[PDB]
Amino acid sequence: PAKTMEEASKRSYQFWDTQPVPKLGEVVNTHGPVEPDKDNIRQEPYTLPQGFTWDALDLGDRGVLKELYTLLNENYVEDDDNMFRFDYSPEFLLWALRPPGWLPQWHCGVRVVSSRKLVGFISAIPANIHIYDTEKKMVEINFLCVHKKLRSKRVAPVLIREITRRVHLEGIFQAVYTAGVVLPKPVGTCRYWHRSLNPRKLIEVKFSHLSRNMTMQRTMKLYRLPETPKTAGLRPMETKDIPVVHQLLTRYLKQFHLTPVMSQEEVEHWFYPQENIIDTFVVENANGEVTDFLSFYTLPSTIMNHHKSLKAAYSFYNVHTQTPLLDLMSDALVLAKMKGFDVFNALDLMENKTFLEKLKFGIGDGNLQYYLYNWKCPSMGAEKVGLVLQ
Amino acid sequence: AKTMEEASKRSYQFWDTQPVPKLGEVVNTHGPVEPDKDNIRQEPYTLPQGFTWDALDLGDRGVLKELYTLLNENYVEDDDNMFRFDYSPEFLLWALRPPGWLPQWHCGVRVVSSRKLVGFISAIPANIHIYDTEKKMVEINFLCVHKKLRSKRVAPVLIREITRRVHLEGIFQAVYTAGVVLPKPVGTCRYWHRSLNPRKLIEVKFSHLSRNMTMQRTMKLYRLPETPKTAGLRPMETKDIPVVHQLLTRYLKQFHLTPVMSQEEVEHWFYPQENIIDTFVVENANGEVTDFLSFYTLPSTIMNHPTHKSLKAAYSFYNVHTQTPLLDLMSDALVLAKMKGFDVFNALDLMENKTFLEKLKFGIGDGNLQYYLYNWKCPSMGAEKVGLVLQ
Amino acid sequence: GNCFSKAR
Amino acid sequence: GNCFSKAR
Ligand SMILES: CC(C)(COP(=O)(O)OP(=O)(O)OC[C@H]1O[C@@H](n2cnc3c(N)ncnc32)[C@H](O)[C@@H]1OP(=O)(O)O)[C@@H](O)C(=O)NCCC(=O)NCCS
Ligand SMILES: CC(C)(COP(=O)(O)OP(=O)(O)OC[C@H]1O[C@@H](n2cnc3c(N)ncnc32)[C@H](O)[C@@H]1OP(=O)(O)O)[C@@H](O)C(=O)NCCC(=O)NCCS
Ligand SMILES: *C(=O)CCCCCCCCCCCCC
Ligand SMILES: *C(=O)CCCCCCCCCCCCC
Ligand SMILES: [Cl-]
Ligand SMILES: [Cl-]
Repeated sequence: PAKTMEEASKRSYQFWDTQPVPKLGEVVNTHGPVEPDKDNIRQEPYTLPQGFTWDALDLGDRGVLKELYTLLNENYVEDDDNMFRFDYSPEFLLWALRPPGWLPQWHCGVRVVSSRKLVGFISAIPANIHIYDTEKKMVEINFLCVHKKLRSKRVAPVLIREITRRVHLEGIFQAVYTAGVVLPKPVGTCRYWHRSLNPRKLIEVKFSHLSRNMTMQRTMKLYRLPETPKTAGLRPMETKDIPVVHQLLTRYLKQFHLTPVMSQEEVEHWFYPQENIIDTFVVENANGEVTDFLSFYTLPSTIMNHHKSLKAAYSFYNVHTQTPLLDLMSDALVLAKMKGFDVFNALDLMENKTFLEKLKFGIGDGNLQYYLYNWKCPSMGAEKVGLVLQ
Repeated sequence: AKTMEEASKRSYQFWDTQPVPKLGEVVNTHGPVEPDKDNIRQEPYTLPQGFTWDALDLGDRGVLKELYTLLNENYVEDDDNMFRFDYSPEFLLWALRPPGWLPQWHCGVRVVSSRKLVGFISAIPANIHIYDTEKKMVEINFLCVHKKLRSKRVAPVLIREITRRVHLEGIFQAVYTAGVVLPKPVGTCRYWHRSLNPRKLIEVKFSHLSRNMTMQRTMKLYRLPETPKTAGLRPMETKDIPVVHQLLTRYLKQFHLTPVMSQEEVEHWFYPQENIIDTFVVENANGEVTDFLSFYTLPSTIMNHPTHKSLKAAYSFYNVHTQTPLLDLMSDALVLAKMKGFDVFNALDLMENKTFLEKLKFGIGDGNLQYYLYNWKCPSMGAEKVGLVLQ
Repeated sequence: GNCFSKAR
Repeated sequence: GNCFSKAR
């Protein structure tokens, strides 16, 4: 698995070379599908290795949801040094995997035939995607996971082909997805940055390191935050704000080149506050008008070597029309500190580069590549990416 | 109004407020009447006092039976109030739970005190191809207001409420049909009828004996073969779903108003279900499926008749030919409908149907089916370019 | 909705 | 899937 484009140059992609994506080398100047919509689709599931079988995970079954939670908790994404692993909660998984239009057949699991143990997974959810001058119904792919005991046995390509087949059956022929590794071919490359909120604990568990010329006392002083936000009229999003949050987001996203196109029901799903999942705060000014909003989702991580999870908040969508973005994000940091998060994470996409350094974010070691499947278009800079996944 | 004549002498107090073209204008453009809305009314529209909205879970057999009864007693009748549609409960499930269906789009009205169901309208999602554009839309169907609740503006409230519920899901166009003229038809189709049991049809006054002919002659005129003639005709099976999908997709490209179905939608709309939908494929001597015919089952109640209570009607659905002549295909459809006990076989004059209607002894009907698009501006088209059949 | 037609 | 990143 290559982490840079230079490593990716010196690699062959036996699977991705067979897929309708552009080659890593080529520079793209056209806009459109690689292959046609299919007017007949394979009715039979793809063949798994002997002793494994497909299943569709009904997450409304609490027992099945726990099986998926356990698979990811033990086998999903780790940092580059194998010190931390994502710990998506069951309630978070329901939020990410049952948005409007979700389908249980798009919760595609692999089980051991004899024991029924869940050992693999991949998911699709529907999304309307604006890419340059085109709006396309697509799916978002997430949670590709193969049990550590089943790795390097070609199961991931089978998972990808099977979810492709199941999405094709519903008449959808494009997808968007992200990955920490380089594959053919990123439409955009983003980088995570990190804002320490509880620096003591972050240095303790080695998420971050003391600047070595700086002491712990100076570090805690450097990163300290106010006790309450400063923006006038800031309050949690409520039901009555759903239309204006939808209207604010739609107009704000027009300036980027890769964005979601959300219905009002989708806006309610992705933004209405749910404790320990998603937080949204709106600014309601002295006229009663909602003019801005900030949002972040909750994604803790297991500390693998030694304890409490590393509690992280991830910047979601932040829309400003009256409050300066720098002020809005200062208040996001203070609210995250108030809620007990240890670190606040943000990518360098959209306008985030305008505040990351000023608000004392430090650059991370992980890139996040964005990809489209069966859509060949020019690549874009991180500041034109306007899409945030979970 | 049933006529464009009666319609041009009307003021449309409700439809004048809606994003549809005016009956008078002619359209030379292609696009939405108004832009998509980026904020949508969150509150249901107000109903008259004593009535409440209720989204109908058709998976509850009792609720399905209430909808069945509302339509059975209050839905569409012919011009002369002699027949009324009698959609079956199982048929309603087929028409109202296709892929992507939503419970909130089964929009009912109940009496607050008694809970009696007195109003309904539905939306189902559909990708629609209209000239050079493909758009996600809804299909509106089953607009019904109890007879005792009529002429009290409940239908406009039902239309605005389903519009609001569709807008909330990010869809801003719809397609629908009606037996009346409204602003503004994109196409006008005529129903034709092929007698299968002429005696019953005449006795119940669905059809008549002309002065020119006797009953004895009418029977022989409409006699059909015992079995269909096309080589390799057989019911559609699961293995045929991809090829039926392929055949339908390519066949529909020649028309200007068509559905765009996924393979799962093809399974839903065509896989045979007894007394709902019939599909027969032609599998040739090489094992290749090259044609198919389909028709759906929609019986009617015969009102105020002491002996005959119901008329069993088959409705032409989608018929695709690439190797069998369409005339032969439709001839076998008539024979199959006769074999299955139908009294009459109905078909519209859309797609290529005019090429066979007279040759196969269909008689023109008294009912036009108007086709409509909501919030879409485009030129009208002749019946032969309409390639969309609803229920 | 659909339209109910009979023989003209 | 998401990427796990930490302070460089
Ligand atoms: C990612 C994961 C499913 C891959 O499974 P694996 O057993 O390690 O690799 P496999 O032998 O099954 O298949 C290798 C193929 O899958 C590709 N692949 C590897 N990681 C991938 C990823 N995150 N996304 C898409 N494709 C990937 C490989 O490039 C290779 O294709 P190639 O021949 O064109 O190079 C597995 O390692 C895992 O569960 N990792 C932890 C969770 C994770 O990282 N999920 C993906 C987040 S983007
Ligand atoms: C059709 C039906 C719902 C209309 O309800 P109603 O109480 O008689 O009419 P209302 O007083 O509530 O509202 C009048 C408005 O509704 C419109 N309208 C009437 N029938 C309509 C129809 N089938 N489709 C769409 N709009 C219709 C009228 O055009 C009028 O609008 P306008 O002022 O612009 O002309 C009702 O008569 C009924 O249930 N009929 C039997 C089933 C049926 O025909 N359903 C519709 C099939 S398209
Ligand atoms: C037959 O029952 C059809 C009755 C049609 C009533 C008018 C519907 C107009 C469209 C409403 C939904 C619009 C969604 C954007
Ligand atoms: C993070 O988990 C992303 C893993 C992405 C795997 C590749 C998916 C490629 C697209 C498959 C769906 C295609 C539908 C048309
Ligand atoms: Cl589910
Ligand atoms: Cl339902």
